[PDB]
Amino acid sequence: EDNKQFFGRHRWVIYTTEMNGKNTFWDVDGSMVPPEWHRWLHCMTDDP
Amino acid sequence: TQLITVDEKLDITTLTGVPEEHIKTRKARIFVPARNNMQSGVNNTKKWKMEFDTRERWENPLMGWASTADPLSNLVLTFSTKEDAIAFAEKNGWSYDVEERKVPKPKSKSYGANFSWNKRTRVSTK
Amino acid sequence: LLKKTTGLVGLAVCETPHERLKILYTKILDVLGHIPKNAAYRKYTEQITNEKLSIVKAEPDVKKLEEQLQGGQIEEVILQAENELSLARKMIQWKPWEPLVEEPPASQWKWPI
Amino acid sequence: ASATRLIQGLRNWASGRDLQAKLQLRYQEISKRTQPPPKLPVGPSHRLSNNYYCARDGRREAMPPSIVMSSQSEKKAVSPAPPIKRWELSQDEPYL
Amino acid sequence: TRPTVRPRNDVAHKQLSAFGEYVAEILPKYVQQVQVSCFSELEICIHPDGVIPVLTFLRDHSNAQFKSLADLTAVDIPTRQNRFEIVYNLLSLRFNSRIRVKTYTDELTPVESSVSVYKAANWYEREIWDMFGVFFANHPDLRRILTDYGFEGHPFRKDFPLSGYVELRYDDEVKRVVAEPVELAQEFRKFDLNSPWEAFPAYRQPPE
Amino acid sequence: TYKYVNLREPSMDMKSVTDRAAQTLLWTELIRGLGMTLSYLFREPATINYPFEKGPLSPRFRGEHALRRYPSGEERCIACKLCEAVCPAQAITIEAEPRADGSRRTTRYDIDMTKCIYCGFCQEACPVDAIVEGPNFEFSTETHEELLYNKEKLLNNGDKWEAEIAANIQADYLYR
Amino acid sequence: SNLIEVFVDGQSVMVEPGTTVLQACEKVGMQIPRFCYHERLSVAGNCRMCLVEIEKAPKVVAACAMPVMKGWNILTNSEKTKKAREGVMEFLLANHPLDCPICDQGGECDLQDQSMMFGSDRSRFLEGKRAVEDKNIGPLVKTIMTRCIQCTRCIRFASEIAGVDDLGTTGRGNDMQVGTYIEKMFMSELSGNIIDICPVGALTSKPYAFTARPWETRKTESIDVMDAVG
Amino acid sequence: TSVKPIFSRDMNEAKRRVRELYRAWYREVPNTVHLFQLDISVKQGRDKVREMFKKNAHVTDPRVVDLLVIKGKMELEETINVWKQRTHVMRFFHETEAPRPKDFLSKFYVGHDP
Amino acid sequence: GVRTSPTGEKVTHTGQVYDDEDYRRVRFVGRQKEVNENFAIDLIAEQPVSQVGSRVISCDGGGGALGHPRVYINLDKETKTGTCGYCGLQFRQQH
Amino acid sequence: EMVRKCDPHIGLLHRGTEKLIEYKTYLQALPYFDRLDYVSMMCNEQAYSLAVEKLLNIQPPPRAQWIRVLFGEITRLLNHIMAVTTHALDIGAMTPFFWMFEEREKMFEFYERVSGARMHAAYVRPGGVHQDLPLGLMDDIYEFSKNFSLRIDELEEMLTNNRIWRNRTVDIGVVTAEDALNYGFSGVMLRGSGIQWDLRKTQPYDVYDQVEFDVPIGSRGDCYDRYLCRVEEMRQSIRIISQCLNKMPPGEIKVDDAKVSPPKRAEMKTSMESLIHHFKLYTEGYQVPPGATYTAIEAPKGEFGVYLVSDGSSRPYRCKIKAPGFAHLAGLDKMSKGHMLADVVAIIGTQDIVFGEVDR
Ligand code: SF4
Ligand code: SF4
Ligand code: SF4
Ligand code: SF4
Ligand code: FES
Ligand SMILES: [K+]
Ligand SMILES: [Zn+2]
Repeated sequence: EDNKQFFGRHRWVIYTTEMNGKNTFWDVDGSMVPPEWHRWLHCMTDDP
Repeated sequence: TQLITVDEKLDITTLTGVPEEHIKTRKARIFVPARNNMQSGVNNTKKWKMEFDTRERWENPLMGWASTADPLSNLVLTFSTKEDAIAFAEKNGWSYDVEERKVPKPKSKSYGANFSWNKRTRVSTK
Repeated sequence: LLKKTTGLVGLAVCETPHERLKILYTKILDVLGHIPKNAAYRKYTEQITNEKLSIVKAEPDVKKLEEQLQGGQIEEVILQAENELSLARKMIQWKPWEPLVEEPPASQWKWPI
Repeated sequence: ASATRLIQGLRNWASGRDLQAKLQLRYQEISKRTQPPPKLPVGPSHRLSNNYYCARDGRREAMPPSIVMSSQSEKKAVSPAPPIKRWELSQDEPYL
Repeated sequence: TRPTVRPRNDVAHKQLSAFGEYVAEILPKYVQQVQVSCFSELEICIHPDGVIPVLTFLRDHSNAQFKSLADLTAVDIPTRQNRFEIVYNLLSLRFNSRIRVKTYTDELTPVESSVSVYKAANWYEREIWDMFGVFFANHPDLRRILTDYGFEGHPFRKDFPLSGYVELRYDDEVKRVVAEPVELAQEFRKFDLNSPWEAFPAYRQPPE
Repeated sequence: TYKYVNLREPSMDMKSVTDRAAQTLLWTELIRGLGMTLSYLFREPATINYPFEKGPLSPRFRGEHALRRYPSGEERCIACKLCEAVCPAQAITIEAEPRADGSRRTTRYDIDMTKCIYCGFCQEACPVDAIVEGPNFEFSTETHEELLYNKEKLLNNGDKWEAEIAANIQADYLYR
Repeated sequence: SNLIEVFVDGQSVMVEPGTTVLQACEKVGMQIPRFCYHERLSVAGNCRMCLVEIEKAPKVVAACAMPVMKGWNILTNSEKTKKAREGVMEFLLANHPLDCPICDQGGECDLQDQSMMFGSDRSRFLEGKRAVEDKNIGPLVKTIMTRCIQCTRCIRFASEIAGVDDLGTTGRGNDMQVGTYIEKMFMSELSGNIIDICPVGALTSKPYAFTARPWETRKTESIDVMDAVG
Repeated sequence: TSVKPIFSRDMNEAKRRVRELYRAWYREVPNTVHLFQLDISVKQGRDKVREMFKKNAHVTDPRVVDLLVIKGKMELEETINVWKQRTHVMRFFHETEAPRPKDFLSKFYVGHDP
Repeated sequence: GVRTSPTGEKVTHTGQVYDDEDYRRVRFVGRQKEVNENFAIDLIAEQPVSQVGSRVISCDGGGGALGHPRVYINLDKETKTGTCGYCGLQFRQQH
Repeated sequence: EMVRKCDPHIGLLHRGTEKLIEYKTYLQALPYFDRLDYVSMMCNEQAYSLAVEKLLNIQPPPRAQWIRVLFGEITRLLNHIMAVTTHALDIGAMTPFFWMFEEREKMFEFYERVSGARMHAAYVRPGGVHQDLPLGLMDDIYEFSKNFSLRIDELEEMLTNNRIWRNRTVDIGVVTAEDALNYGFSGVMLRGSGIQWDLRKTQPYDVYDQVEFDVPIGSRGDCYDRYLCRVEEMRQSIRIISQCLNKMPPGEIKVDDAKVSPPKRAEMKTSMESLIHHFKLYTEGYQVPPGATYTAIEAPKGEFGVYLVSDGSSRPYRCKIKAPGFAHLAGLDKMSKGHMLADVVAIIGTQDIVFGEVDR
């Protein structure tokens, strides 16, 4: 997170390079975020 | 005279755009719907309804839904009197049958009959 | 006052509204003189046209004439006078004071069915 | 808001307006995404007495339309309403 | 009845009743009924032969000035022998009012077109012909406006089913879009939602 | 009550005439438009870095459908068929029968995600908060048949997204 | 003719002697709400839903049992008739269980329909409801007596039409229950008609249980061929 | 029993209108075949036109056949101008549609439809 | 509590499984048949019965407005427990 | 180079909305009105809700009325942004499309925060609104409206004084006032010819008579005057938005007639009457008394009308939708007579035409 950036860029995720046995170094996905962090990343809440 | 004389029967089957096998092979039914026995209300038995015979419904191979090929499966028409429904069916070229309206005949209701001196209409309890 | 623009597109400003309105109202009266007396259209339109003509004749200024005529600009009042004259001629031609042409059927205007 | 002062000055000169006063990019000035729970009020019919539904039934006061003329003197001519009033020019910004 | 009931307008009701009397007395040759609703709306039901005179009077009279034609509609009521009810909605900017003029026709009788009075009637009754099959005599250019180019039947009639009689699909053998008899993977389920109890006693019809 | 857009007469003195003619000959307002587009070049763009940054959303958001459970393992749906009755697109098909212990449970609960208009009437017609519209929206499929959910798919979606759906419901249930 | 004249909402109607207020109102097309009255059963007059007001009379009468005398004016839509209907509906819904989604009568319930049509829109009950122990009367009729409104159509049907006299009422006050008082199976050849005449979901069809809802079923009128009655 | 006519007072002028519409369709069939690049011959198009006229040939009401002539005129104007595509012109010929059996035995074999 | 078939197909909690001679098993060839491994009938069987000292009890599912509508359960019968019609929880009188 | 005849062929988006409305209840027919004009969602919802409330003889609570007017003005801002920017994009200027579409995304965020859907909210319902405003929404509305003045100023700087822009609009599609009245025009098309007409001023609805604003009036009937009228309508919408923010009253959001509006979820799970009413309202729906009404509002594209015919049941017998794009596309032939092809596309642009409302 970086609260000095404007609303929209103030939270981000760097995906992992291996999720469930799939190489995700270049093949990142939007559906790669678990729900407990999916609620925080989409600005539905203030608490991780 | 701006009013011509036409002595022929009213028939509009050539203008409705219905295919012929949905005209000559369909049986329209004109009837007053029965009161639902689960309820005591009689507001649904005031108007005449004309509907059609039920065609084949089969099961979808994918999800098991009910599939049909009959466009007249959900066609229910409402008429105030019987003769309007008859004229509408005869105008559209549908072979129809008519069922007479069934009304409940009046009864003789007496609260004092529950405590008769010598009749079988006494109530065993209350 | 010589208004530069009436405010409505395509509506030219009238230079002499009084003479135009008087001519139009008298023309409406002469056209309406052909309708039978018992017709209610003739009585109502004669009444309103006579009121408008008296108001126009009793006021030399235009701004207070526009204010008391209650019709916006004087040019749309002239337009309405022309439309009333056209309607009066058409109503002479149609003759709608005659009795009703045909009765409707029994349940023509019954709602709900 | 991360722009330098020189870029801000060039931006304001070329735009002609003070862009820093009204920035289109939102920052921490907006309301938080987590709010305390509310307590919404109740309506006027949430009463324990004098709350009979027959005294406030809107749908049951609807009447069938009144038939004025049906086919089964010197009265004045009647307009559908009083004539509309002339609009007044705006005192705030008449553009005149 | 203050908070949750719609307040009633009575001055507008009186004015609309007086104007309905005025119109029905000026034009007795065509006017058959005049009514004013609960929410202050004036409906004038007229004979179909007087569509042009009534509309021209309402457009051109100094006490009417109904210069705007808002909407033109047909309604399909199959139990009537004149099943189509043609509805004109007019707006008067001079008096800030609205009026409704209603007439009737069946499938085979044409109606006189009102393009010569209001110019919106062109597309409006072209759509009415397209959806209900009501012919309008003396029309400039009457064809279909919303349906498909080869469409047979008028869809807004109440004997026309919801899904039609044909459906489109692309066939590779003829390399073309073709029309076939309609078959649904899931039939449209009909719901009987009418309550068996009377809701509004004020609209109760008398028994036979 | 009204104002007169474009009713400004042009002045006919030599100052205004020379100003208009200089504006014609030297192209002043074209330079104004160029300069302001240049000023708009030197601003930070509003572009977010998808998929690493996501647009803001609300706890009321209507995405993918899910079937919830009570906090004991028992599912919440009791086969009352209100959701399929209120569905404006008829996207829900429900078939029910009493199961082994006599409970009133569904045997078939299908939602057609190609018929559904994502209106949220089903989650507000449910008396037990069984059917919900979860916060997930990235569920594009490569096949039409993958968008025809049965009961097992919806139950799996509920088990997948419970940890977020319960929090959204906890955040929003006081507004209902 | 022996007919007398009465008035329903000011409209004159000729009725036979012995006619009730309910039948006189039915003669002009007005259906007074009922919960216990059945046209093929004896008159019990205990649900008190049919309380209508006779004008120039300071008391509402039970329309299902009151005979009309001449000159009577019946006010079916007056203020105090509606007040009586609202009060009786409130008392009926005071102890009813909140089981509408899990009950087979939903969508075809008389209680739901004429609570929406004639009753109020909210509840003033701030106490706890009662619970009634369920009974077993056979594999045909599912019994949930928490939903029963004590309308006593059960006993009137089983005594006057089926002629069994197995159903009854045991208890007093709010603890009064409808049942057989023993583990007895009400097994007759006309048992499902007690499912038919129950206005609430207290008696339901066990084979039909939890299968459909009444609004989505298509109805086809046919003739039974199981015997020669037709 | 008096009704308002549409265009024809009696059957003779209605038959004249039918004749004129058939002449116009018969004239336009070669141009319709050529302009739309249809796979049919001119003879098949004229046989389809005659088949439609013969199918619609059991009517004796002047107003009904006036409406039929009006709708045929709309179709002809719709085809003279290029408003229909090739699919709308070829929709009169049911090439992809399976042949529906007509006798009792085949209908008995294939389903419950009478 | 999932169960398998002689075909090798998983059986859902509703009891559905394709027949051995059924042709509709071809849709799972090269793919998988999705079932829910958490059977609610087996899960609600593990909940202990709650013992209370009243003649009747009230159930709202827990959470108040976040549960089912509040129902009342009678506990007069001693041979059986009182199951809630919504949530499936059962109750027993202490006496 | 000169156009002699224009024949607009439509019907490529005729979905057949009215028949489907006739086959459903009122609550089910509300999203059909959501999807009619897909840039003016809450205005169409408000027109449908006003017609159904007129037929039901009920009125919404004041807070619902203020919410309705505030979101109608936000909807007007969205519609005017889309119309002006797409008009400029068709003529050839592409920068203000992105510049105002950022603010359009912000207004979509407001819609999603209040309803859960960005475009088709299904928020305004007969009886009020479905859900109350969440806490902290109006502060964001206030900040957005505070910066929107500078956004309008920058769009006007790019477009208004340009000679290339005004050369495409100064004498294009001139309409006289009487021809505008006869052809059924409404809204900005009437106002550009000098006709002083506005449905929010002449036949007002919920609390539009409690707010103060001006009405832009053109003088020449061209496309330039209509564009100026739309820009000034943006400014007046901002003014009404500020007034609605400063005058929001407390109270409930639905009508308290629980036989029309569904009860709260907390009282539905506790009270028997509320549970019965919830069941019947979400299965059968409320019954509307028999009658026909015509209710018209001032949508951003003009006079948007619903002609609703109810037979007494819970489903409408007839629902005619009167859209202004129908009449404007009808008048397009008169507009584009004696002009060029590019003038034809500019005339199409200056009529706010969404074909969802045209074909229906
Ligand atoms: S969101 Fe609306 S359309 Fe979709 S399943 Fe639910 S009720 Fe049906
Ligand atoms: S509304 Fe809820 S409980 Fe009722 S059938 Fe639908 S999901 Fe199940
Ligand atoms: S009997 Fe009627 S009121 Fe009682 S739970 Fe069943 S549907 Fe609801
Ligand atoms: S179970 Fe039903 S029929 Fe029997 S007494 Fe109770 S409410 Fe009446
Ligand atoms: S119906 Fe008369 S008291 Fe029950
Ligand atoms: K029952
Ligand atoms: Zn429980």
